[PDB]
Amino acid sequence: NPTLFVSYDQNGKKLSFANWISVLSPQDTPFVSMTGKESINQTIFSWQT
Amino acid sequence: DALASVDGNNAHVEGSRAEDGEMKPTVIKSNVTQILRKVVRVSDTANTTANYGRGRELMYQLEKKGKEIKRDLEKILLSGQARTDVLADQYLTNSAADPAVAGLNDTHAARKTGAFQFLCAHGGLAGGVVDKTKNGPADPDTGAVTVKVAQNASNPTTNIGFDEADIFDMTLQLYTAGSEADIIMINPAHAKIFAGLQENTQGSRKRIFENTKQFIYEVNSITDPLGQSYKIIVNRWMPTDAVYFFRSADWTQMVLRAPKRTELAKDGSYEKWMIEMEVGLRHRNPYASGVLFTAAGK
Amino acid sequence: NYGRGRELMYQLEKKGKEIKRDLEKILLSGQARTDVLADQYLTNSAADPAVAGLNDTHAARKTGAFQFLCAHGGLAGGVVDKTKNGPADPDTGAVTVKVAQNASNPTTNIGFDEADIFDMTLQLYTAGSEADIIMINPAHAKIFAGLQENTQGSRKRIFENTKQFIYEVNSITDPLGQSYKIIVNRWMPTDAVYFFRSADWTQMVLRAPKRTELAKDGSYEKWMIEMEVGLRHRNPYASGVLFTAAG
Repeated sequence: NPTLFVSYDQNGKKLSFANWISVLSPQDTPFVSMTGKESINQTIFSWQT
Repeated sequence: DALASVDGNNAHVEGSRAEDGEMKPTVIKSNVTQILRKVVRVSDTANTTANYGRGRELMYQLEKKGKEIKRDLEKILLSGQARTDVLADQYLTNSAADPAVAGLNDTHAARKTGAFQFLCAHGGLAGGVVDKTKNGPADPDTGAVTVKVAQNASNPTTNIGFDEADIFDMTLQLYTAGSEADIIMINPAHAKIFAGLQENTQGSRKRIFENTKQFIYEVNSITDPLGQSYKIIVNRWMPTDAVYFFRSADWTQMVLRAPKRTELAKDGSYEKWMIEMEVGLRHRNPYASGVLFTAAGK
Repeated sequence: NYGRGRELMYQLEKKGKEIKRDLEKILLSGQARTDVLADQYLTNSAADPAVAGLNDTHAARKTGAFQFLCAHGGLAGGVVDKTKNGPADPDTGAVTVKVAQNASNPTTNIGFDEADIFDMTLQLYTAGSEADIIMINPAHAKIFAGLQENTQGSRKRIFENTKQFIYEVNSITDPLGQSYKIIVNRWMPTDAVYFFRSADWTQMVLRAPKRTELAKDGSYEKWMIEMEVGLRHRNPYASGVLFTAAG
């Protein structure tokens, strides 16, 4: 029941909900982008040198 | 919000059950607005005359004030005030109200917005302004520090500037966090630094001239070792104690009450007017822009 | 309620990206090959007699990272050692795993070498390696820009009445004619430098990442993501690793 209307005496204060969320975590992954993928069928693979 | 830094070396067995992960919530930011005002008062007599190089004393004085308010705005948004306000921990106000300061009146203090420095990764405060003698914290996920106190160890104590190498250190911090800053706003008094990249103790991209009739001595574009191309901009209303690394899209001006016409009472040969507008400032992420303070050398 | 719609799909996307972030970090971390099997390929007798019976009490597995698959020359526990130089190639006289001597840049700062880097390109040239890339953490990219013109003296990098500033080096030419290409990696460790070639490394995929809803048994609404992959390296001496050590 404020006599002098101000912002600090209002029982309302309907908050302003922004329509976005900020994120900066990058996912460049330069190595994984240049390696190449080869499908296998065993948990262990071997090669000779 | 930001992803988790639990990357580590997660290794799981083949025949186990899904164990509960590590979930972290978001983080809410909040900034208050500030009230700008410019008053006008001119006696009816002076407003009735016809000046020798203009019209009425009212509109002319109003236009002069309508421009000063914009200058005051540009200087405040770029200031380092600490968002002076009386409220505290009352933004998620859903379970109850705040009657602590409800039995008050215009005696309330003056509200202030969170300027460029306060919205960034500030390390501390100085009562009402951000403290430049403290190095800001680091992001939880990344390890970037967008608030770095220049060392200036390269340059002597005679000239102050901020540094020549500390400019490249911020680009590293921004890239480390993932920011897309591409602008470097600077005070005109410090432009001699970005142009005067010399005085590096005989090294580091010093200088040369091919005896030409053109002398420029200016640096507008910059590229860092990582590839981030930056463009230097000068702002007359910027302070001379810090440099800003930011992006236009990562900032917005929150306007609540726009400037409008306000005719007030007279009380006798006063013809009083007033200008007023409430505006705030926003920042998508404190770690999306850099602030390079200035300090002496060795 | 208002404002806060859902947190299920949002969290799935977050996890969908985190799993990839970990992969780029694990392959370049330097962990050690972990497994419960050993020398079970030439006995021509059976897979393993002594490991059978344990259903899920087994220990986790680890993939040979960039360092393990190279001529590391010793381990410091669960991760490759960053101090002991790799073993010299028996055929050639090459050593692809070295340690920065830190001649200049006194011990006041860690100071990754910034010099004698052409030695590694020599070790590679001596080993027939076709390395053409130098993956490095951005925390040490300035050392390559200073390689342009610092030389602790008068080399006089020039302006030529220009306003554009570059001070960036991304390509180098070895004295032996080997032209390399510098690349920045945010997930690389701040104490290593990888000289290699892309074609010499393959990604062995066994279980591609896939979402699978699990049982509820209440209001849990449990979800998970899982992927099984490995790393391959044609020849250890086909790539090099240069650590950083002050003193």
